[PDB]
Amino acid sequence: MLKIIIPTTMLLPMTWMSKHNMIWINATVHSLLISLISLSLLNQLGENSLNFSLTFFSDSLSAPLLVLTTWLLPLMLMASQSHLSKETTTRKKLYITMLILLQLFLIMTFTATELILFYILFEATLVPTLIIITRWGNQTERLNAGLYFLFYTLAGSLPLLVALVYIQNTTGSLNFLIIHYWSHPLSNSWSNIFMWLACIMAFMVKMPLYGLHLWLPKAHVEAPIAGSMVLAAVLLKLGGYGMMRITTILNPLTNYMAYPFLMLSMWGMIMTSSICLRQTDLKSLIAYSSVSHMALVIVAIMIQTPWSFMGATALMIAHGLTSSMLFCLANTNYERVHSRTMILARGLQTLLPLMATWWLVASLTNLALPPSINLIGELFIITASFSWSNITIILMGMNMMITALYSLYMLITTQRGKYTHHINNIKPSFTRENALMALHILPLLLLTLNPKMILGPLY
Amino acid sequence: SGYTPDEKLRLQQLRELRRRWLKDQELSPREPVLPPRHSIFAVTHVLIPVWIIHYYLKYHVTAKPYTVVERKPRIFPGDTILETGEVIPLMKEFPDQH
Amino acid sequence: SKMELPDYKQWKIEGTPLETVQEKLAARGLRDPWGRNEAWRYSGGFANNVSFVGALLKGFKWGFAAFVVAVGAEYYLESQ
Amino acid sequence: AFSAPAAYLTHQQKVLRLYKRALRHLESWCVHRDKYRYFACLMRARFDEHKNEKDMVKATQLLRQAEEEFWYGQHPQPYIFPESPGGTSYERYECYKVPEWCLDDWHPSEKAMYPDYFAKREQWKRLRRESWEREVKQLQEETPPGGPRTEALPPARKEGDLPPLWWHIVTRPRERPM
Amino acid sequence: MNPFASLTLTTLTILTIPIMMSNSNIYKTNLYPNYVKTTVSYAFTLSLVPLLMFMH
Amino acid sequence: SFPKYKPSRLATLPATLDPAEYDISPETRKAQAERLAIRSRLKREYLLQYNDPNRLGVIEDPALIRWTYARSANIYPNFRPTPKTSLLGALFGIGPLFFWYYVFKTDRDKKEKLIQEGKLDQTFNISY
Amino acid sequence: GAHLARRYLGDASKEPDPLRMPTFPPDYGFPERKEREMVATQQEMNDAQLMLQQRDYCAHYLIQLLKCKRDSFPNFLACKHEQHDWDYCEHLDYVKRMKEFERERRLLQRKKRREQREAEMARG
Amino acid sequence: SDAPPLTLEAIKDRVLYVLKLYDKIDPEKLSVNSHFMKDLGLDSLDQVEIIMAMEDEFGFEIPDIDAEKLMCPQEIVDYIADKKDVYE
Amino acid sequence: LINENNPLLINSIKRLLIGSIFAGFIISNNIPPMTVPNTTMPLYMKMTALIVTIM
Amino acid sequence: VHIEPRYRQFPQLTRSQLIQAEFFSATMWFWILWRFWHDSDAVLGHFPYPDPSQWTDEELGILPDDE
Ligand SMILES: CCCCCCCCCCCCCCCCC[C@@H](O)O[C@H](CO[C@H](O)CCCCCCCCCCCCCCC)COP(=O)(O)OCC[N+](C)(C)C
Ligand SMILES: CCCCCCCC/C=C\CCCCCCCC(=O)O[C@H](COC(=O)CCCCCCC/C=C/CCCCCCCC)COP(=O)(O)OCCN
Ligand SMILES: CCCCCCCCCCCC(=O)SCCNC(=O)CCNC(=O)[C@H](O)C(C)(C)COP(=O)(O)O
Repeated sequence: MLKIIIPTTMLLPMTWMSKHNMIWINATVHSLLISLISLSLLNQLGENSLNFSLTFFSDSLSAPLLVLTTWLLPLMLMASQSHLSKETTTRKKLYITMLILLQLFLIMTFTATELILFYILFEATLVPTLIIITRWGNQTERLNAGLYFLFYTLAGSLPLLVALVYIQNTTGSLNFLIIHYWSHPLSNSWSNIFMWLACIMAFMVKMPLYGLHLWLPKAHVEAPIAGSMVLAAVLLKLGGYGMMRITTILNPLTNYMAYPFLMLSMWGMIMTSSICLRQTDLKSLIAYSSVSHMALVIVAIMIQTPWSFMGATALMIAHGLTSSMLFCLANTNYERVHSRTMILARGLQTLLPLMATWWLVASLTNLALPPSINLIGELFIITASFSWSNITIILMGMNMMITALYSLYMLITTQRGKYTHHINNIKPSFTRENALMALHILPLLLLTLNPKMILGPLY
Repeated sequence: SGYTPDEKLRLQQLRELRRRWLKDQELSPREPVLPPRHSIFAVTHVLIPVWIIHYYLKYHVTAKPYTVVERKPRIFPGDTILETGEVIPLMKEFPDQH
Repeated sequence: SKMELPDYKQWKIEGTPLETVQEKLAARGLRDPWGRNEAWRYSGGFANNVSFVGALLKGFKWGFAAFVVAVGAEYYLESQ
Repeated sequence: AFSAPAAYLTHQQKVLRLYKRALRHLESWCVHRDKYRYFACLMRARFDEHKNEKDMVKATQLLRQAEEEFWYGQHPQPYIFPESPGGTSYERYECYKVPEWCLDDWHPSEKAMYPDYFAKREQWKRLRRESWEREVKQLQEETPPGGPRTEALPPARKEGDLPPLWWHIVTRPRERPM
Repeated sequence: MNPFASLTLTTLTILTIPIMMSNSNIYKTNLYPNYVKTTVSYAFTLSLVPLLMFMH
Repeated sequence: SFPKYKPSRLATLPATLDPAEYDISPETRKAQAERLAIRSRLKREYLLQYNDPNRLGVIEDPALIRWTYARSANIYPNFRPTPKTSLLGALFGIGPLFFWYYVFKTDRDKKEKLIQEGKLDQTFNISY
Repeated sequence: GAHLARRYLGDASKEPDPLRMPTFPPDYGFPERKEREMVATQQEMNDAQLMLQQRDYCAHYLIQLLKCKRDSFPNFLACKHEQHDWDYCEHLDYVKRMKEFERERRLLQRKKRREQREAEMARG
Repeated sequence: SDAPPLTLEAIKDRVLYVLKLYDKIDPEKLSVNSHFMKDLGLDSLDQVEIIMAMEDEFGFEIPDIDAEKLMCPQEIVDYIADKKDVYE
Repeated sequence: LINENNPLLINSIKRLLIGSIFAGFIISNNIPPMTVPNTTMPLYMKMTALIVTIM
Repeated sequence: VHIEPRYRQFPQLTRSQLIQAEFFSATMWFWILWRFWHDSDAVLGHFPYPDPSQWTDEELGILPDDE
């Protein structure tokens, strides 16, 4: 695993010793090479995980996450070099350093064998994100949003630490292999109930769970393009990965303690999907769609069936790619009109044909059009929930009906109709934007041919 | 009732300008200055795809069991089998209500 | 192209239902000043039109003739 | 569409609009031309029966009763011209209308073709540029100090002058742009 | 191998060929609609054969 | 004389059928003139910027910013905890949760009770 | 249907119920009923792949029709006599069903009338 | 293909042809500059019918606010030319 | 502006015309019997569609 | 082919369109007549509907109300 960790660290001196007009090129090229190297982790086994050493290991659940994390950095660099043109060289290098540190922390987090090191890196991921949001954001809200991002997470994650150090005092270890092999059932007591709550809410805040989701429409909207991209694509999947890892010790209490969270998620799907229908802000619409998608992953993890686990992993990967592409598409129009209002700029299909095509493909993948992996994950989760309870099909289908409603609506208001008359500064799309769109969308379609690579360890 | 003199005059000026602009939307004879077999359709669009599909089905798809499953051929009395040479007996002396 | 309008004086309501309309207003005390403008809808090839049953049996004569000759040929050929 | 609206419609305007609307719905009900002519002459007589009524109270009451009659007897599916707001080809070609300023973003290679058109476009752009200040001055002189009472715009009252705010009216793309 | 399966699969696969040519220099010419119509006609003619085998 | 047309929320009253357009007083005409004056002044202000050759960008509309700010950022400062607001929030945010909890808990208890007695016909139920 | 009018409007207990029919023993009035004969046994019907609906007492004619259709494929207007024979067999089966319906109707009408007459003869 | 490129002369001929059909207007006294009220003595309800006749003739609808202002055949011809983007 | 004398339209409509004339007879006679026909029907019920249509 | 608008006159027609329309109408009518003459049973039926009242009580096994 050090064969990917060390080049990521080496990206820092390379960026800091590069010329004032060569940082972007070197960073993009070497991040792409690192992603190519990380692609080798997809060769997973069928029985046990890839135990590289005492510190790091790779499983069929974390390999696609690592690949997506490594692939995301070149896209962030491509998207971030437009609005940072007037910036000074030192601040550009600081921004690239923040991105590289975030990627390094994410790679270390997705492969830590011990739960305490996983928690340490999972909490360390907050500093670069908060710095990016509160320093390179555009509006005055970027301060407040940062606080909302900083304290929602910690208030959930601080009890988890108290739980983790407690577990090692009773079982003797926090290594995931020993934890799994020496797993014991959880009794139904108040102490065990609060231990269950401590280990779960830290990740429920990150997903986020409906009710603890208010930080997301602020943080994602107020952050710059790369910040929102990394927040939606990867940072939201930390909660799902941690829940998948930690739910082993919570059995069989998860049978009884999952009811409030399942109810919250299944009603929050409908609630957020309906909220997306009336949204004057496009970026907020995408952010709320992200929560509506993550509620499904929460339900899938809670019901605890192999089909649900595979569907949740596939949905996580697909949603990360789709949300990143949608945020890029929104930022493309924002960089022209300098406003996030969805009805301000209309009829863009007449002026930007290929970007309209990109919008159409992103919207099609957003509403889970088969045979896209979004549909695979959603359908696996829905089938597992139907096995859990048939009445679930009432809500899930409803969500689907709403999901297509607010997606094509977003496609119709911005792309169709007649162009607004007074706007006359719409320039043709640059090759950088189209290349970013293509690099977002091509792997999404390519993953359909080999879905087993993103179906998790239950496959 | 009717146009006011100023309204009418402004209409004439706008009409003249619009007519001139529409006349200006016309192209010169040189205007698009561009810068510097009998049955070949059926062989590259039918023959090639059918060759590829026949090869793929005969030598790759059929190499695995149950990949290509056929409905059992219908057998009627008096028929002859090509595999074993068996003959099926006739259908039991019709009452012949003719 | 290079085709001009016909004479405006040829449009008469004579022989058309517009005449029945003109008498029906005249019996009430009013006049129809736009009758001539519609006259072209009854003037040329629009003067006569087929009925519904006539429309349904558009090609009955030729098809019936073909049917009878075919039947007569086949019946007499069958008597070998 | 082209004329500036007024503060209100007078009685004459309202009754004329009602007459036209009732005639259109009558034509929708009376499909054939002779029957429509008969009943349209009858409707014209019915309107003319109160042509010279001078008491405005009774006139307004009759107009109200006629409006109720029209609303009760209107065609549920009246005929609409295809390009009219309710028609089947209302905004059909709005997707093919492209604003002229997009031509400013064309590549030099694209502008290599149609050189005469772009020379004429440069002529038009300079003509627009050289007359803007005069138009602004004329608008600032003619308008009352409080502000415009009506959206009507003035013509060019000098010789080498263009009517103020003319560029977007004159440079309309087309009704059949492609 | 009997030609039923091959002909049935070819009927569907030859419809996708003009889609593969949507970026070629036939999509920017005015002969594309006629090309698609000819492809559909050829597909119908090919599909007529498995139908004959079934009726047999 | 004719069946009267009564308006509704989703089918409003027509412009020809409202009494307000048939009972006219001079202050009504004055109000209409003032409305026209405001509309015309706004139209002239927009058209001065729209037709300008030097302008490049977007004509910023204060009304749109006001609409967005009222819909998003001005709601909490104008919120007061009132019996109507409290009851509506409690209902619309609490009732669905316990309703669905009761429904699913009842269904799952029924299913588990059927399973324990061994009467569900779970044959061929391999995948779950 | 007329039977529907008689049943739904008149006395419903005088005419058969299609779901519950026949209710009388098959040998109640007939002195000797012979078993209905079938030509094609189970094996030929299974080989011919006839549908479960088509496997009725007219299956042999259907088998002959299918055989002659398969043999004379290009000229599809030769299977007229065989189709006629199969259709005649189906028509005869339908008339048999109608005969059964009429028999049950008359037997049901006779039974209740006979018992009511016996009761009337027991009035005093 | 589609309809021919209708021009100014065509529109003027159609308008005068429709007007000459009308019984009320004398064909000889009618001219392209003839005002509907002063020169021919028609009322407002009659101008509405003339506007409707032109609407039917050219197959498009003129708004009432625009319709009321038209009082000469030349005015109607110019309005139709502006609507149809006819420059000859 | 009535003008239908274009070979594309005429051929396209004519092909489906021949289809809608002869396809029922062609197809009905080559498919094998998929059901049991209704051989015995009352005369007033065999003709019910036709009188309903003409009425 | 090149025909022109005619402005309130019957539009110009060509021989081929009239002959094709007449030919196809006659073909349809001949098909109907031919099929009626050869396949009448498809419309008029082939087997008569038996009348249940014409069946004797012995044909349906009915005892004469005494046994
Ligand atoms: C906006 C969204 C925020 C996130 C929401 C998080 C959801 C957390 C909910 C936790 C799930 C249940 C917690 C405790 C389990 C049982 C709860 C209770 O209602 O059940 C009864 C518990 O009995 C009594 O009701 C005790 C609970 C009474 C006191 C709790 C206060 C409830 C008020 C609601 C609090 C709001 C939650 C969020 C706070 C911010 C069962 O009866 P009993 O058989 O005897 O107990 C079984 C447990 N044993 C075996 C250990 C003994
Ligand atoms: C963004 C907001 C998210 C908020 C998340 C925070 C809620 C987490 C749940 C409460 C955390 C407390 C658990 C801490 C670790 C417990 C591990 C454990 O098992 O120890 C228990 C101790 O359990 C406790 O003491 C927990 C009591 C709670 C103290 C803190 C109260 C915080 C609020 C509690 C109720 C609310 C919880 C859910 C709220 C949802 C958030 C809105 C037993 O230890 P022993 O000494 O060995 O006893 C057995 C031998 N005799
Ligand atoms: C299908 C249809 C449904 C039913 C439709 C119902 C329609 C009801 C018809 C009855 C209408 C009336 O009573 S008519 C309305 C009754 N009130 C008056 O007539 C007031 C006096 N109006 C004038 O004097 C005008 O000037 C004028 C006469 C226009 C001359 O104007 P011109 O100077 O320009 O010629």
